[PDB]
Amino acid sequence: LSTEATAKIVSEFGRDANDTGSTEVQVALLTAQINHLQGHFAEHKKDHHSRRGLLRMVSQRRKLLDYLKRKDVARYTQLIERLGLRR
Amino acid sequence: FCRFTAEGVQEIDYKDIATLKNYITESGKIVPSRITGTRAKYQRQLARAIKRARYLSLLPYTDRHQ
Amino acid sequence: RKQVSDGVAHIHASFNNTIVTITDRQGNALGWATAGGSGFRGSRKSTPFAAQVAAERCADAVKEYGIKNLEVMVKGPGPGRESTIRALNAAGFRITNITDVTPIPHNGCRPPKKRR
Amino acid sequence: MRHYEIVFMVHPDQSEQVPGMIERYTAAITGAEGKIHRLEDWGRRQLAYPINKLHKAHYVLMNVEAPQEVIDELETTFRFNDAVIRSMVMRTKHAVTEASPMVK
Amino acid sequence: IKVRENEPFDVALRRFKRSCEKAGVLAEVRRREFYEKPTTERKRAKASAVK
RNA sequence: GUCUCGUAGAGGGGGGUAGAAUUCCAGGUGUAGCGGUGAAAUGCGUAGAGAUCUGGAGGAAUACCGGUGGCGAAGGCGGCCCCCUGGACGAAGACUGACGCUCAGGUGCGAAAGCGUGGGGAGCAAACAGGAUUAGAUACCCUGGUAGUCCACGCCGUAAACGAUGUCGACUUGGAGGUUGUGCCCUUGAGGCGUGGCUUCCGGAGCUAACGCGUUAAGUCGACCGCCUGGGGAGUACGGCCGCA
RNA sequence: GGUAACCGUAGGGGAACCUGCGGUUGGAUCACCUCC
Repeated sequence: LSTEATAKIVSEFGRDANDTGSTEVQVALLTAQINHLQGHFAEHKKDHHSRRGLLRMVSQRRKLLDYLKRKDVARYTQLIERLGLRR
Repeated sequence: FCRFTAEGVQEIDYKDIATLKNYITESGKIVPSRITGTRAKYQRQLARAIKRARYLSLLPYTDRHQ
Repeated sequence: RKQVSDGVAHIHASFNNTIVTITDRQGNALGWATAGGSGFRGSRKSTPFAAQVAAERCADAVKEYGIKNLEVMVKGPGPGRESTIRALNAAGFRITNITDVTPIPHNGCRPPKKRR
Repeated sequence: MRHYEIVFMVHPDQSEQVPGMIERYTAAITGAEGKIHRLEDWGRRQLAYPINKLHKAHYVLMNVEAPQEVIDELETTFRFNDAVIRSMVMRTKHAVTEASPMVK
Repeated sequence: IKVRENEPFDVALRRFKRSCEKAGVLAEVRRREFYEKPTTERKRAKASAVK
């Protein structure tokens, strides 16, 4: 995204501006990149090199969610419903 | 012998003519690196500048043109 | 007829033939000669002697216009064709500058292959 | 908003309103708060090789920090109007301002 | 190179294409093909370094 | 793994734009040949060619820089500029707290050639037509020239797709160079001490049948996956799946 | 600062193979007394 977008997004899910490393803020950042970038491939059919990065980010988000699933279901469910993630 | 590493320039410019005219042969071809001894990155930026100035018709393609 | 006195000339230097043309600066062709315009054929034409005799043969066509100074461009990679201009110099034409133009395509149309 | 470098080229007989071009273009850039760092007029100049059977034409340079929409509006204006023969647009890493060697 | 020189006539001066131009042009270009099998061509240029 | 600041780069798309050159068209000059081979011939030629000049239309790849340089998981990527965007590395500092490695099935990408529908067509060019020549042989050689090569939306999923070396870790003397970051010193102008990535070449211990590899292993170990069991028949027959073929 | 061969594929044809497009270096062959 951009520096101001990241600075405003870290506070909505993390801690006093110094954490920026928690699972919640991580998944927030990845999901922001995915939601922004989906409009790129809606027009650029032929690109296949950034698709690898897209799939890597999706896999990282999936891995983080599966870790949170075992870690604490309460924050897992809170995060998914407030972010709009199907599962 | 090199000039850019001696003078410590961070970014080499394309608008000025004096520096990059020295690094062209008489026929408009860019001089190879190993002839002049300039470092590789600065040679690359040189070539970038040659194309950039050559687009603006500040420096000729080759001496065939009148 | 019409006096030039500072004429220009073009020579073609292909592997197989040589063409010499004298120009009145602005494109205008007044006289020309070729290595094949004297019955030459085969290996007798490849050597630059054919080019030299063609060059001297152009003279009897050029001298009607009274040209003293001459300008020339050479085009073609043919072996031994650089000696042609010496013939025009010996013919009495005052050469002052010999330029060269070889058309180099900037890796454009693909070149065909010769015989194996 | 980011830095940009722009030059363009003007037909000789059409040089009489080049101040008009500078006025209109600068007004366009400042119309969206865009900031101009430098303007240079190099006057009539000879060309290395001819463009449109022309051996000379007029030169103008500027260095601005301005948003994308105004950069596109400029570039569309240059491509639409035939009074300019050539154009150039660049990005720069910082707001360079010191004296250009071209006039040194 | 525009060959304009002083008063002396026919001082040759055509010889110096060695430094200005790669001698292979118009033989590797505009006819036949080249640039294939490059590595063996480059390697021999330095394999002879010895002391 | 995440964040702050930066660096390099033919990483991938979309759109413009510039010069060089092969064609074709229009108009001047000018004459008898041009072209191609060892000769040649077919072929172009004066209701006006090539050669030269001016102008114009259209297509493809971007000379020079350009390198045993760079990027990418691989295939592969090279004029310049704008827009979108994937990945790598350096400096300190902070944060999450085992979130990891591999991967049967599965999904995606995958040079060129080849199909399906529609465009474009300069050059090149399988098949094919003509001439010629050796050698019973055509083929090689030379004129023309169709698919194709280019662009749109899909199939095909094959190569000596090779570094003939699967991915991920930790541990074991040296030497030379390249490319790209960065600390210490008054920098006593391009210079000195040190630390990181990625790369090319010698060579010790060790290993291998040998050639050789040798901190980027084919050395000493561990985790997982794929594959092999004499040569030909044969990556072939019959089936299943995939494919319009 | 000599030469080739093997791949993938498409068109043509048998002592035997050609070209069009892309790729790789694994760029070279032999070791035959009785007589034909």
